[PDB]
Amino acid sequence: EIREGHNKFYINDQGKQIAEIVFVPTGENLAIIEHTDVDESLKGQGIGKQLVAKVVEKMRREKRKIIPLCPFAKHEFDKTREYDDIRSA
Ligand code: NI
Ligand code: NI
Ligand code: NI
Repeated sequence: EIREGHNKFYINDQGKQIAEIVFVPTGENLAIIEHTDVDESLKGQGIGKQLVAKVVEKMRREKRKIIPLCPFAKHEFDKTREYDDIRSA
């Protein structure tokens, strides 16, 4: 279901992309979440949260903290106490 590319996690339905999140390393220690979007047809299903979660597990492994620039990503960070020890500003 959730696939990985260079600076991205995405999901494809026939192979059409119905969700993505795009993140960018700066320095050796930071990453930015620039963009997350999910097709409007999936809107109920928590897919955005799940995509943010993947970027977080990845950045935890690679010892990078995350600046959640995308408003949606930023929203997730504000709710999730678990992401406090991985946030930077
Ligand atoms: Ni799935
Ligand atoms: Ni895109
Ligand atoms: Ni809400």
